[PDB]
Amino acid sequence: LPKATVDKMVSSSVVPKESKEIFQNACIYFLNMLTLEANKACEEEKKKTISYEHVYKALKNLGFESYVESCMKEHENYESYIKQKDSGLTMEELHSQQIKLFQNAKLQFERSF
Amino acid sequence: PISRLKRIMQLNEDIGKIGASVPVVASKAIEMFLTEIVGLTLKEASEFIIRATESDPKFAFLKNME
Amino acid sequence: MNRLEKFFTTLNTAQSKVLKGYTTDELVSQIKEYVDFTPYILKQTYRLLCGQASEDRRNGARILRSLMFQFKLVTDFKIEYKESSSIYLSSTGEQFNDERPIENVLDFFEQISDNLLSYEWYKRHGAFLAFAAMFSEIDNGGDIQIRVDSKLFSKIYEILVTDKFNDFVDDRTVAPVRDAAAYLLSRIYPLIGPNDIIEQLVGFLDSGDWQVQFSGLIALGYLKEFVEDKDGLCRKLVSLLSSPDEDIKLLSAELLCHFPITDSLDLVLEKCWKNIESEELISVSKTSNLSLLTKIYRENPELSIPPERLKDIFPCFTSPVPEVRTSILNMVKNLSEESIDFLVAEVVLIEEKDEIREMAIKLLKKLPKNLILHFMNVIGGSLYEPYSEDDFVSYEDLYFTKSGINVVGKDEILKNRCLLFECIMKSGLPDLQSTITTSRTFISLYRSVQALVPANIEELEYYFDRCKDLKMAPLKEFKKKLSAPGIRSIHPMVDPLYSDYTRMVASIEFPGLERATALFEVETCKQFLHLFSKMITEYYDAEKISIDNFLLKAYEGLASGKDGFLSFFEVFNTRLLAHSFFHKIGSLENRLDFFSKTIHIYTKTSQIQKIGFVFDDALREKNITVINGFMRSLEFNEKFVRKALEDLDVELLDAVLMSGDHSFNPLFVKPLLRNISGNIDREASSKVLSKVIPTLGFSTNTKISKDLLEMIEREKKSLESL
Amino acid sequence: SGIIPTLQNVVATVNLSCKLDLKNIALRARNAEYNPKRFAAVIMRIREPKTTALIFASGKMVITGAKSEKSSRMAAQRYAKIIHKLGFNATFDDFKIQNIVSSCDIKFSIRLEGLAYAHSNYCSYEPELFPGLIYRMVKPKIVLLIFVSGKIVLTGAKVRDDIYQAFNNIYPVLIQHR
DNA sequence: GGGCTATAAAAGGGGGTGG
DNA sequence: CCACCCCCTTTTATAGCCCT
Repeated sequence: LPKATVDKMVSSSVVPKESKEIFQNACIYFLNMLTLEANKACEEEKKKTISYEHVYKALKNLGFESYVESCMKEHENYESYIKQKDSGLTMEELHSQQIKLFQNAKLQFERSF
Repeated sequence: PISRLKRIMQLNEDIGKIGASVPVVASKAIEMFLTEIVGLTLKEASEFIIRATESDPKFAFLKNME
Repeated sequence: MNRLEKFFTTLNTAQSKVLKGYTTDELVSQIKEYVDFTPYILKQTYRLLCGQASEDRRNGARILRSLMFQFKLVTDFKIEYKESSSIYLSSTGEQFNDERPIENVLDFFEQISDNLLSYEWYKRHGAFLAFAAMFSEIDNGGDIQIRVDSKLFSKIYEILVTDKFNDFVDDRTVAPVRDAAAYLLSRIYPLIGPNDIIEQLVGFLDSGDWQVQFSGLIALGYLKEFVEDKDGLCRKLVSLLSSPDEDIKLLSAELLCHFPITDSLDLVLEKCWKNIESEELISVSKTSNLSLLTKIYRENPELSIPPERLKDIFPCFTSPVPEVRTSILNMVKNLSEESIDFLVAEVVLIEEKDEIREMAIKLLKKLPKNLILHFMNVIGGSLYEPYSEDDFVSYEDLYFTKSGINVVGKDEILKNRCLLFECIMKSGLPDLQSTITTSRTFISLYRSVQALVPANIEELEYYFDRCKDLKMAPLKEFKKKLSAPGIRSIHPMVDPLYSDYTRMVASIEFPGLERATALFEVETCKQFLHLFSKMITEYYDAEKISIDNFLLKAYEGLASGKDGFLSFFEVFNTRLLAHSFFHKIGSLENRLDFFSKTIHIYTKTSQIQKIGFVFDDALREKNITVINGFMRSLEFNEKFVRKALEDLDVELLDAVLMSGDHSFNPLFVKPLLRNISGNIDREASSKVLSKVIPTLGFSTNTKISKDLLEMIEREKKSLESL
Repeated sequence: SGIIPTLQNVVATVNLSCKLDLKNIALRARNAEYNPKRFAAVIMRIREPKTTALIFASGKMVITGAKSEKSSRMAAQRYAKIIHKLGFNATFDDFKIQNIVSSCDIKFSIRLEGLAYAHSNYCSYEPELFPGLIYRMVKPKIVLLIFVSGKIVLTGAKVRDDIYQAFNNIYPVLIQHR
């Protein structure tokens, strides 16, 4: 992880330079701890790929009840952002419309230069 | 960052496959839990960080090294 | 101790090879001082040897040989040949489908010996690199003793015959760990007494598997001086050619290239010309066989290339690989024949890399009528139209496709033609009636070179009727572009054809002075400007051309900002000094603006002494761009140091001092410290001294006059006091 | 008419019709990476030319990263020689150019708000989702990406002459939407 | 110098719903 | 019980905005 991303969040009295490198080391350690428990959660359900539902069960087993509520709400907001991201004519009839649009544009192009 | 959490998880050979929905959900959950635990240690006051690890049974898992 | 910590941290956290290189170099130099912490050094060095990064392994081994001044090794070697079915690869194979804590000094040498046969390839390649370094500085030994495994030979022998790990990163494939093992085997051969090793390795060349033969060839590729049975080794080396594995023919021909062949030379050619005639789309063995052929024709000058087998060497000129193109021109360099002469002129016009074509250009300047006429037709052709298939002997997807010429552009196509055109000028040339747009721009120079050993401007519309390029573009926008004349236009053909038109008008008018001024301004191609100026200077030598009105405008060309005229002065250099126009410059104020762009051409000659007033005028207006040109000459550098030492100019020194010689730098150490202590330009005088301190250990140039040379010796001895 | 589009990427398919040992090839080669959980193929790379081929089981290969057409076949034949050098019976059964990615620069700027209006059913343009519209030419089957600056990218053509024919059709359309 | 979003094309294993 | 999608990874040009 980048240290500046954790440093800006921790700053928002001055924090120490030695503690700034220690908090980043603790930040990277927390990610490896949540991923290792989730690896055991994916293996327990016999699933090869690490699922989002398998990662949510790993957070509850560790001892994070308040963090589990934020995970279920952020996932629904992320699902709505991913989901938000009829001519009638057939492949040949829609081809005639586009080829006319190429021909009409060529005629206007000739009129110009 | 999303790709920062993905590159670290896929680095270890034991993990292997990690979903797009799983990496995104953890990226916001890990950062929020760390900023809330560090914020409580600032409210108690380098030595105060070690005191917060002994005060919480939940935060006792951390501070094992350095 | 604090400095050791600063070293290995950088050697593990750094991202650049350059930084790690200097860090490793700093440690291997002062290793004599940090000797007290030898267990800590070896502790951190082990990680460098076992690093997955190929770079860190060679840096790690480098620190070890720098510690070998302290240790003394053992002469007990056990030479045993044992065959085991266990194959060594990149990993255990458990990833898909026991390192000890090194704290004692003896822990290091006990673990690196075990690593020679580890399941991971990078651990083994690291261990063999460590051992090769130990025996590199064995002569410079010490008192502390270390007993190396006597089983080292059986470990190397096993690695060579069992390891099946290769690297196919490039067309030439190599075994990383087996190469480091083969090289170690070479470094420990003098230490071993009477042996069968050298003969045993010849037995590997007859092994069914190519990977065992590969290990055999590479080992002999290191012990090539220890072989006494040269007659026996060569017998197999000839048979090793025409092998199904491409890498076996490559190594064999390269090894046979070192060994002399006089008895069975005809048997070698039979296999060499067969591989070329085989017509294989992708071949790595082809470049090695040609290097072996050159040896036969150079050592034995009696023989010559067969006529029927000469047909096979023709497609080699259009080969995509440059290593093949390099060998061909190095083979037909001595021999001169019309058959190859056409293909050599095809490399100059097509092949991209200038390195390989310069090898071809020099051959042409070292000539039959048939080729002069044949290549004058392809140059005369339009640049927008690519080269023709049946006209050229060698074919390539580039320079022959409509889309292909768009990648290289108009400037590159003209450059290739102009370079070949310079070679034609050397030998006699016959005038032909055949003419094609850009045909008249080359034929007019061709008729001019003919005249060396003019037709006026005709109607502007006449060129639209005969030429093909002007015919497609409209004359309504062409005349408006000509009437501007600089302002660009929306049409895609107005700008490129205006450059083609200016090229044709100025060249037919040659020798011309009024049409040549606008040529150097709008010409996009720089190689054509060198060709046009190559004509002018040849005429001034024979006193055929009279250019003064063009020369006067050429000077004001660089002084204004038109860099086009620079191409003319690079060709016409020292001759400008001897000319009557040089006296006129000694009054013009633009001389500082002119020499700010054309100083590099008059500084290379000894005639820089005549231009000595410009250096004096450069010291006045203090324009570093001109002064930096004279610093290339020691005489003008010595005159500067005498002016700078007398009157110090810190703000000027930092821009001139480092451009000059670093032999005069110790003279400025004492006056700069005087300024910093006295707060005289502290910011600037500290910045300039910061440039001198690293360049203090520079070797004093003996060419310097005893006036300043004795001062340098007196100042360096003073700073040596410590 | 005008300038010619220059291509940068060529995707190809080669059939070897032989059961390949993914673990053996990955364990023998240094330039080949593999991870069964992450992916079902061995990823091998070449220095000259800079190509990356996906070697799957049962002799199915996908060569990617080549700039020119001949280079894509020349790389495929080099990759086949590597597999054959490992002990496997390699066969060059078929070669099919699947994708040709090209980039073309036009000096004049484009107003995507107008082009998306005329080609409402052919284009899907979003301002902040992704800079540029997704132009879809039915025949030739080519999906073009037009940008505001001028630089456009052509992808999806299986034949080289398709991108040249598509550019000559799209160029007069880009003129009227200036 | 990378991340964000997006396009084409092959491939093949692993998943969730349907006939 | 397999079919139909969907996800995953490789390469490449393109581009503002943002961050290290």
